[PDB]
Amino acid sequence: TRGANNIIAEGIEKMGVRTFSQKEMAFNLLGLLTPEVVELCQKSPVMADLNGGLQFVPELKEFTAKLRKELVETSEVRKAVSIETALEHKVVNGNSADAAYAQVEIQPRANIQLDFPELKPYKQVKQIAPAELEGLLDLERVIVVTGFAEVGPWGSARTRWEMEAFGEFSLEGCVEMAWIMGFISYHNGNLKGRPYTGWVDSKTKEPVDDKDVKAKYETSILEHSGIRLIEPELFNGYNPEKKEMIQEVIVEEDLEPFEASKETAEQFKHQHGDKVDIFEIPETGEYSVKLLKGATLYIPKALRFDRLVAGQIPTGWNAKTYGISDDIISQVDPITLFVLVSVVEAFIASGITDPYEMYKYVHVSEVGNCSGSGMGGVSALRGMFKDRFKDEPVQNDILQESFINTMSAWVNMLLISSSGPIKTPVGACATSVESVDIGVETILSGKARICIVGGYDDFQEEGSFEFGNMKATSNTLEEFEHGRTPAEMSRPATTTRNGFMEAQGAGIQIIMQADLALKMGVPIYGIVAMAATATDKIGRSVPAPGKGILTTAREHHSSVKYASPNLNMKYRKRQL
Amino acid sequence: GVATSFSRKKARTFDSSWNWAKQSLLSLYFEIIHGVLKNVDREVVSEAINIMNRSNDALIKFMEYHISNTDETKGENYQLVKTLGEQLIENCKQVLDVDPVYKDVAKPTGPKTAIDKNGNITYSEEPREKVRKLSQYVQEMALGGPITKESMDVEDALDKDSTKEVASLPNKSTISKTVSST
Amino acid sequence: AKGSTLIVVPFNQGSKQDVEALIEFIYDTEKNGGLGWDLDAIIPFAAIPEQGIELEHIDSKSEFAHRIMLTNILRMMGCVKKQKSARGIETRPAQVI
Amino acid sequence: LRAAQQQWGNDFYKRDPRIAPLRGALATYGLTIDDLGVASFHGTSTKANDKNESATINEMMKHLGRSEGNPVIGVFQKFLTGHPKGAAGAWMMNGALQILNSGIIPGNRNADNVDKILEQFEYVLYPSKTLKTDGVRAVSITSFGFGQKGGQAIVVHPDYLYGAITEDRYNEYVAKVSAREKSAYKFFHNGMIYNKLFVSKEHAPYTDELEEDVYLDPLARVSKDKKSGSLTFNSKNIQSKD
Amino acid sequence: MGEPIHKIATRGVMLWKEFDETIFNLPKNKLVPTLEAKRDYIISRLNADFQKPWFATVNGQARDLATMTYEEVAKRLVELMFIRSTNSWFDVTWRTFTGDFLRRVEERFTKSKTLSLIQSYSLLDKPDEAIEKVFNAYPAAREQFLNAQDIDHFLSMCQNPMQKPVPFVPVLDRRFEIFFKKDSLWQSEHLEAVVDQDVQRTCILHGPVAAQ
Repeated sequence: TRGANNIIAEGIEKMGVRTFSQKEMAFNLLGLLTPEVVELCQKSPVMADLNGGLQFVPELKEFTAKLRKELVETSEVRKAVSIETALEHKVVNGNSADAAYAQVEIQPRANIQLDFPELKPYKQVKQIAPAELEGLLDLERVIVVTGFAEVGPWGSARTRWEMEAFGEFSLEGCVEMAWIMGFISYHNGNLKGRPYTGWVDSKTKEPVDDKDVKAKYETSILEHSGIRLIEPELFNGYNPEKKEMIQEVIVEEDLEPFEASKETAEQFKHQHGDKVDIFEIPETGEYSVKLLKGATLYIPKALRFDRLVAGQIPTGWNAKTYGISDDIISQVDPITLFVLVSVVEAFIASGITDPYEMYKYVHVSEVGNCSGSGMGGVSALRGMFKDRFKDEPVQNDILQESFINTMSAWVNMLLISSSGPIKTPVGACATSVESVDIGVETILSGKARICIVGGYDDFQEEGSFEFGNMKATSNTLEEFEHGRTPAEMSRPATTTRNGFMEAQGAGIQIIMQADLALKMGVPIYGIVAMAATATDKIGRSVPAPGKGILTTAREHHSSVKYASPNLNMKYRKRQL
Repeated sequence: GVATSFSRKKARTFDSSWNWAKQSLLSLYFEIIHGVLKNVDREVVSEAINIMNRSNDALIKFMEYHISNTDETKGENYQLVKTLGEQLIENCKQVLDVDPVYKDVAKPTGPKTAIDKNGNITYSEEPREKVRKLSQYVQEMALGGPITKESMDVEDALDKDSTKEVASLPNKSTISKTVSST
Repeated sequence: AKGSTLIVVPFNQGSKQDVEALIEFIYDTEKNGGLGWDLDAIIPFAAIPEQGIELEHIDSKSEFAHRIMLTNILRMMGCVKKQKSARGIETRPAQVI
Repeated sequence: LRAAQQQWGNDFYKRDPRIAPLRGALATYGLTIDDLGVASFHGTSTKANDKNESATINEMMKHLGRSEGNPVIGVFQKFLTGHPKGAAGAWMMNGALQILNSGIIPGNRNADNVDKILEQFEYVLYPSKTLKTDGVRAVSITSFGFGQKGGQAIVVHPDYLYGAITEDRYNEYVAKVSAREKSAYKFFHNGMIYNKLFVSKEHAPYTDELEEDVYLDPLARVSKDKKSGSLTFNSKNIQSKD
Repeated sequence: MGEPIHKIATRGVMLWKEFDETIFNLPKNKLVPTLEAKRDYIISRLNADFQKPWFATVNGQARDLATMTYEEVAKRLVELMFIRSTNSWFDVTWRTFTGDFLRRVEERFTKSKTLSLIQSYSLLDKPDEAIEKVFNAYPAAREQFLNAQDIDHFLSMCQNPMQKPVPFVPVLDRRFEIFFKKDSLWQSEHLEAVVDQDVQRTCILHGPVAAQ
């Protein structure tokens, strides 16, 4: 059965003996599960010979070892004779006789495109719509998406799409991921004396060719992208195996006095009252703080948490790589960096390199932002609830960075500088669709002409743990018991689905009136035909999803005997 | 070597053939419209067998819609998919309430080894000359060879017109004289 | 095809505990986390390659390969016999290929 | 004129209780309920959500008399990305636009075995592998939040827009986009290699002396400054009779 | 080389003089802002008056390297460096420059490893046909500005010391004085290789008194 022995199979077949493909031999074996051979097996054991006459070849091993020998002899000879006749020819006629014959190989470099929509000739695009549609629509009340972007576990929208659709990066997607993850930096000038222009390894500064990027980095890219084990370095050393908590213990015997400042001692006195004794040391001026029997301490302990896996932005992703200054990175919550990168990368996808160009066309009061979040600056909330408790050093303005509307404020204060509407929705898992519902109405109401819509959320210890306690997220210890790897734990509409996989990042779209979009000559990725929200009904389970959005299909059917002339575009055109 | 590997909790069940039938049809439909599968390719007959083995009323309605709403005028590849589609529907209606069948229609290959000038060993699986179905493979097996000795012609449309070979799939060929007589 | 089901399981035919457990899992009821099945065929094709192992080289690998390719095929047939005997199944034999 | 176009082009179905908001939205561009060919499901990989969503879409299609045999193709982007809460729909939307412009419908590569309970929903198909279609006319995006936040959005293929304008307007549009696209590609590559895609504005487009003059004038627009080359408000173009 | 030199007051040398008094006398902190400020004026005079024009000039309209297609770059290279009168490249190093550029076009726009269409730079000795051959295989390159990486590569190639200095200014930057002044004397012997064959673009050395 073929599929090392294959090379001589044809040799054997010359003896009048049949070798089989896997398919042929499978067919033969399924011949033994036919009802008449099953009946036959139940009477007495059945010996099937599926050998193909190979028994009748005498001394098969010496016949087989011969056929190898002739094939390897003939190969190996012809190879040596061809290398010696090459070497003769080349010594007689010199190396200059094989120089005009020799040829040059062009190696591909990554030429990353922006994938603007392909615009068909006006003949072809006129055919798809009805003839009546021309001048029927008010283009001021048609909302189009002109740009979009995202920062997510697969990097940009470009790279996410390559992995969603084809499950493997192209050279262009592989270079973009290497650039995003900081494996490759660009270099233009002197590098080991010689002048070099192109990609270099970010660590070793060694030149890297675009062809080599995939062999050199793809394994590391796929390992540190997408849904994977939580990486403590990305989440402020958080480690779900060792989740730090504190247990209130009552002291049973007086502690060894420790040295603290005068303000720290009087703070210890004020808390513990008579259960502590603070005394000045005359020499140093520092105080001695002695906790007495009955005083309250907090001893750290480490709980082991069962949610080990998340959809994390690729390891090495840095807002510096996109040009955000350290003054902004140190100031804002991590989530705001996702939003700033999404918004510029959305404006670039709409061909708007300078947001102020929008103010050639619309008033500063006509560029809205309607993006929002479920939880907002959760790293700032940790700072102001947990890190401030533990008297860790936290910026004075941490509260401002916590607020869900703040990300949109930074987008205005750093990029857009508009006086347009600002209507930040909070929709939990449906925030982005509520954001579009709002953005559209903001435009149709005249209150804006361009709007930024989208959502963003970060992933952090506290939220991870609360989605755990609520049993919303997949228990990663159960998923391991079932042999699921991280890459197969988010399995929608599957029999064995057992909770969602948490992730982080942002997604932004630019929407505007079609009339304006055509006038600015921005790309138009699609039309937002409808956008609605809906609550469900009386209940007691806040997480429980319901059938409210069914309301978008509401239509009366008590009188449907004759077609309503209002649906017929030719009738509407005639009235216009 | 003797480390336990088995656990009940790692068992993966696959039974959603109702859903895969529709994906299998749709993927064939678009592969034919994009000219990835032609009216000669055997993979068109193989996929039409695997669709009929999953025939139910839901799938028939899926075919009826997607084929009836194919515009013939858009190209040769749309007229092809519409003709094949109409056949595949007739077939799927006939073999509704019929047990599904293991029916291999792949091209039976033989071994071929070749040594070029430079002594490179090339192994290819080349289509056999006398044998181009399984029916012919069974006849070839039944005759044996010269070394084994001690002391029919059925018209098929494989590799020419896949649509005509599909039209024949539900038709249970009656064997007048068995290959065991040859 | 329709009516078809495929159940992929991790398995080491080397292990007798896996062989017992596999057949126990197939024959157990759905209530106790089994399949509630009754085998009509067994195709024990599992095998590991042994290349360039002449008589004097027969060691651990060969003795293990032998356990997979003989001993535990007998154990696996024995298991299915004991499961069918347990449930008085005398008229539904399993075809061992 | 715009009011008439609004009354008969865009808002013809608002007063009418025989046309669903979902039907009218498509019907605007000449599409039917059959032309909504892809649904980008929330698809969180939770028992309750993935059943409810299927049931919801199934019951929308059934009521609006979607053709039997014509299921929407489900997309479950969250198999790859995970659920990022707020951002969930923003990603689903980005992918919907990518689907419209490609005619590629990605497969749920983690759809090992579709849940048997979902077979009752004839108007939904759950592919496990990417399908290159001849085209997608429209995509639904459903999101379900905590606290009863249900959402839907329909996104129509942009080629349905250009049917509503003249040849001269489309050709002018196409010319401006091709120019903008080139300048975008230039900006993008420069920004990528020199780590300056993001450029924080240091100043508003108006000086603090003109801030209240700009705000109060609805026709104030930026012009290219000759000195700096940057787009700014100029006192000449504020309350200008021109 | 920084020393006084007696040249016929042609339009080229009168520009040279103006730039000595207004641009090249400035300190190194005020050079780049002054070049950026005067960009449009400098470019207009280079193209009208000097033996080294602004390279990024597509059909008489001033541009930049970043706003030129690859086809526009390859065509302008042939326009400035290949002599139609003699039907030959003015310098083999210029033919190499143009050939190195066309290989970079194939590298940038090919999806897989392929054979170069320019196998030897001998094929450029008919350069119109070589350009057509390379921009028919890669017709995306006709409709796309230079990748930022290919701008840096082109400007790096212009600095190459082992070639005849390029007969054009390809960027206003700190090195503008070199691009303007380098290799300024051959043009009077070979007007066939100057833009309009215009003597008035060139530097001709001559004494004021001997000129009588």
